[PDB]
Amino acid sequence: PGVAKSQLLKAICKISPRGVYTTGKGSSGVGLTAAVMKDPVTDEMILEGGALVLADNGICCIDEFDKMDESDRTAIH
DNA sequence: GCATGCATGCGCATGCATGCATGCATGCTGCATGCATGCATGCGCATGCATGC
Ligand SMILES: Nc1ncnc2c1ncn2[C@@H]1O[C@H](COP(=O)(O)OP(=O)(O)O)[C@@H](O)[C@H]1O
Ligand SMILES: [Mg+2]
Repeated sequence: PGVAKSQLLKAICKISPRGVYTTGKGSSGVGLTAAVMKDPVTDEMILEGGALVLADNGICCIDEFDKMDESDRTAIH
């Protein structure tokens, strides 16, 4: 504890053009991969992207890696 | 001075601008029906955690 790892993650997420900062249990399930929603404007079925889909061609920053679910860890794998 | 015809009012008859109610029918309109739609609900099942042993 207290060696400034999280500050480094915050900094590296501020320097990258595309980069997302997420914490262990606050981003679980469809908040990582994708979700099914209906588009209000075009009346079509879309897929909403999660953190991993927002950081495509970028850097993803995950904090408290040891606390995540097994399902979330499979996706990272 | 007498005889005459015209213009002046009476004394009929008819038409005519105003005005208002009634029965029938027009013309709209408020009501009842049917339906599409999208959000919420009440539910049973699968996963991840906490509490023993
Ligand atoms: N080497 C360091 N240099 C500067 N600040 C540090 C250093 N180590 C820790 N800190 C400070 O101490 C705190 C550590 O918080 P954090 O980044 O969450 O540490 P950790 O990731 O280990 O939990 C922050 O305020 C950070 O600025
Ligand atoms: Mg930390």
